[PDB]
Amino acid sequence: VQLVESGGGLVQPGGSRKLSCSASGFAFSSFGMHWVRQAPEKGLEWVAYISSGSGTIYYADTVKGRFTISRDDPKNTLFLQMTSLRSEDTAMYYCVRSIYYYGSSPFDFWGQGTTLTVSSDIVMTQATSSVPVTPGESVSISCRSSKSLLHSNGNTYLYWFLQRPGQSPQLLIYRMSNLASGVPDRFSGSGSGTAFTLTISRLEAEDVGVYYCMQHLLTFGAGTKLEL
Amino acid sequence: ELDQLRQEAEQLKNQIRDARKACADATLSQITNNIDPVGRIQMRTRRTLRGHLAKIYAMHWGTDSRLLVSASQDGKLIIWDSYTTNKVHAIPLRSSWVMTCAYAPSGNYVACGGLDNICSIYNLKTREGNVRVSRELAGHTGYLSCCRFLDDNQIVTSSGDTTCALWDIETGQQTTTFTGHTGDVMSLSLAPDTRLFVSGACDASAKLWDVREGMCRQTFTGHESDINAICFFPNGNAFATGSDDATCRLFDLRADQELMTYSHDNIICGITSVSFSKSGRLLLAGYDDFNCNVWDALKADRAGVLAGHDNRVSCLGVTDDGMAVATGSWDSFLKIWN
Amino acid sequence: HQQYVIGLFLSCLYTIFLFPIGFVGNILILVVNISFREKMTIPDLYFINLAVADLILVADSLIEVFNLHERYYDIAVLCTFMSLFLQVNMYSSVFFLTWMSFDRYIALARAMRCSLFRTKHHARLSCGLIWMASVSATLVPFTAVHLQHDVREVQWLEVTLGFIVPFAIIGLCYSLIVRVLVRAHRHRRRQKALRMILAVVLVFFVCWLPENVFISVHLLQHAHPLTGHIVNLAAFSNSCLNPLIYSFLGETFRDKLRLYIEQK
Amino acid sequence: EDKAAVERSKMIEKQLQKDKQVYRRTLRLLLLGADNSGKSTIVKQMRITSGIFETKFQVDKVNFHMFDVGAQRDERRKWIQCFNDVTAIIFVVDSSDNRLQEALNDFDSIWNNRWLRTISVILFLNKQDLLAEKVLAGKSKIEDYFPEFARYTTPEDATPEPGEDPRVTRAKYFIRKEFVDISTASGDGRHICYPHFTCAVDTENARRIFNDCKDIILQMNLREYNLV
Amino acid sequence: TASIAQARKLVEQLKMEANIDRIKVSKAAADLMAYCEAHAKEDPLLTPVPASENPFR
Repeated sequence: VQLVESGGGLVQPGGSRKLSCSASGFAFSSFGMHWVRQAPEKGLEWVAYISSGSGTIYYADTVKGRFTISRDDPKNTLFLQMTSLRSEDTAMYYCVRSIYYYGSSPFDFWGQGTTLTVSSDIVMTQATSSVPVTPGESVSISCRSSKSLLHSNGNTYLYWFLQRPGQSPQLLIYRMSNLASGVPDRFSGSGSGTAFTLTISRLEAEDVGVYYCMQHLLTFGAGTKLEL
Repeated sequence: ELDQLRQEAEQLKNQIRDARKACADATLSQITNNIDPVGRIQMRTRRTLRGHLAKIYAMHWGTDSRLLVSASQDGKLIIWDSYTTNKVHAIPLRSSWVMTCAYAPSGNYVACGGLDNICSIYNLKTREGNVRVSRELAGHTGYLSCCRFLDDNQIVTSSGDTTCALWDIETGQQTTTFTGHTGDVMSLSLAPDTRLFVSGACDASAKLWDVREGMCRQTFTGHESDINAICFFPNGNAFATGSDDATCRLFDLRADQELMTYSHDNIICGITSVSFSKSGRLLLAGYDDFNCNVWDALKADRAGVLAGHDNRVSCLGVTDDGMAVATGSWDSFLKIWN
Repeated sequence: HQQYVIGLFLSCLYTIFLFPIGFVGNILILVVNISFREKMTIPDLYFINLAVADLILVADSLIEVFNLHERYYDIAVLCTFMSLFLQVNMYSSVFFLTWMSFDRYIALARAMRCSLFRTKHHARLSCGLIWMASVSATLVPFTAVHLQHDVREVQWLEVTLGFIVPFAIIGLCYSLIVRVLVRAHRHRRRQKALRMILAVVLVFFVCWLPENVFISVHLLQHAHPLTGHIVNLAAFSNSCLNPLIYSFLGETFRDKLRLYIEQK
Repeated sequence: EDKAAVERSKMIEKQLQKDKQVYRRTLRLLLLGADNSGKSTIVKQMRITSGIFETKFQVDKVNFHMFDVGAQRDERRKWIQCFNDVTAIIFVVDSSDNRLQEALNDFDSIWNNRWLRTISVILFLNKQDLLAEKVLAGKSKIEDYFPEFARYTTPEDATPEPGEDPRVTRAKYFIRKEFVDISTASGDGRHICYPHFTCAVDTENARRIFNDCKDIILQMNLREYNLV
Repeated sequence: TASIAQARKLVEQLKMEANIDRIKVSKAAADLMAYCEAHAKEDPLLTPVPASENPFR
């Protein structure tokens, strides 16, 4: 499973660009792809989404009309053309893979991304900006939501992401309780339907990083950093 | 020698019959005279899962009690989300002729087999998002009648070659082979503790095996025709059977003899599938006559009928939760009854 | 004075022999093909639609029996509604006979490499299209005449869409089916199907020819009361016979009816 | 998001319809016959442990899926339930053979099977040249095995192929009459036997199968349309 | 040799089946009845659950 983005560089604000992401090592057609931007010294922000089979498409209110998402199954390539740009659009554009069916794990894999540069919402709020801590200790990272993420069907649509410095984010917990494949049992997910907690039990040298909460009932949290 | 050995075998048969008869003081009917009858059981078709092309030959519920895998003779495995009628997966099979399907208790795999003499294991939860064949268990000399997962690595399978075999999926070789059935083995049923499993064959006899030892513990021969279905009573000490002779028979592993027979004069057609409810009180049996009859296990009389299939009811299964019953049919629709 | 005598004799013969066939057969066909609605074939859809049309037409014919039309002629809107309803029903019946003939040709002559077209979805779609086209053929000329103003050109259109084109299509399709059946039977029971096809075509011809010719001759030329009564009786006789020649003169629907009786 | 799950189900249903079209357009044939019969050669001459050997071949732009049962137990009672509702059964018999009585009993069992009651049989009498050589040579005679051939005379309808001795035509027509009698004894009109005099190298086999499938499908549609 | 060996295996199987002890059919029936009694309440099909509890309707 490998998603490598293309494009990126310097573009004047009135100019246009097109990021391309080539998928490898998985059935790109079956997966609905997302674009998530990581503005410098700021948290994640969801840009656009295209479902499987080039069906349903959504954009963020900021880029609705300005950007356009495209998909080509034969080439396994995902495109994101920006007709107009701004200084705000400067951000590392990640391409995120997601699949939707009962028991699936959306947002499991994140592409490396390309750093583009330029010359109502369910707001998620995280209780703490940073948590100085020592190795071997447990930390209760917490977050809240504007409205209860517990749907009628009976599962809270909350996701937890860990971004190690210099790395792309990685899915830790999906739907507030379920650990992603490859995530060590150190992490644990809990919540009440309106407030949620990622209570890691034992810190590790590789577990230090910025933790982003997300809702999928798309908005990310401000991000809580861990400082060993 | 042959005549002497046959005489000794017949003496042993007579001894076994005499011991079983001696153990027969009462019958389940007498003990169950007291219990108030279940009365009129009525269940309605809460869902119809359509989308298969050809006859549905087998189905199996997932342990989560929501997802159920279903096999059709067009070469398709479909994992349905029973609650929402969604097709979670649609696995194309390399062999069109599929006679059985199974769902791993963990939910990670579905086994599949039929007239190709091969039991194919499919990995549902790969990282590529596509269901791929994890293993192909060849070694049977006949068609695969039934297959069941002991765990994610152990699968036991019947065959039309008159043998049942236990496999190790990682290695792909038969851990042990169970022999002794004189006819095609048509169904399995794993005990709730998975230490024992019972198989009915076309020789009209049901045998109890020990998976760890690999030998037939005991044999039951009530029926007059081939056994098409078999299921373990939830307690794990008794099991029902279904035969072409149009009658179910409930045997007990400790009494080592038939406890009761469920049949009615009008019911004159073969049974294709059987299973118990959560408590074991209801014995749901499917029939060649396009309908399914509900029996009071403790008593011997019908408690209802799950009529509503346009063709043979080929497969039947009750959720491990016990909330609903799924019946597949040769008209290519599964129906959930609750 | 014998004119009314012959008219009454014909009406009594009709309501005694043919009307029961029509009515009872049509309700029976609907009942049998709805009780086993889950098991319907593509032909069953056309049979249900045609049975509905025939039932409505025979119900109307009960008025033609003993000419009870003067009662409903009192109200203008009632007369208009009856006229348009009968017209749309007759158009539906004729178009459904034509479409069944064409579908039979497709199913029998081109049974190989036509499974795509012959899907129950397309069958229901074609039933809907036939009904809509009948409603159009009924209203469109009527509203056109009403805006502009029994009209000669409208009657010519009625003749064309009622007998001429439908009968030409029916004859062509059933001639092709006869060709296929006879050739197949020569190579390697088809006599029953052959005589059934001839029966349906002859029934259609004999029953629909008189009324359309009666209209056509007037379109060149009531002074024809008995003749009008006879032709209307024949036109309704088509509908009365339809459920017989089509549904329970064959074996499939007879077996379906037997099953319905045995189980329901 | 269960909406994306419904979209996935929609895509699966689209693929299922795509495959339904192919399934409807294809005709499935069950090939049967004793090992002595040249059914293996019949499948080999098609120019397009394991239990089934599917063969694809196409005639006049119609696809035929011919299934030859391979490694299976000697008793066919149970697995022949699957092949209910196939287009036809191609029962191949060795005309020369003497296990011809075994073939007769096998054909009787196939004809009178509960589930194959609505399945027509394209009965192939293969190895007819070998039967001709057997009769002409005089080494073996069917009178030794069947007594009625000492009484049977060629019916009028027996069209002699050019170069055929009267004796061979009489013999082959007696063999045909055996199977036709078995078929007509129980033939209620739901299924029809289609005898054929065939040889191993005959390329006419595919054409004959196509013609008989045309006739069988014609009868099926005729019954469907209430004309029979 | 082959037939007599198969007969020997069958005789061993019959001996094994005979040697195993058995309980009274009355006790087996009592055990089944007791099990049915214990979990009767927890059997939705046996005791029709309301529409608000079952997940199908």
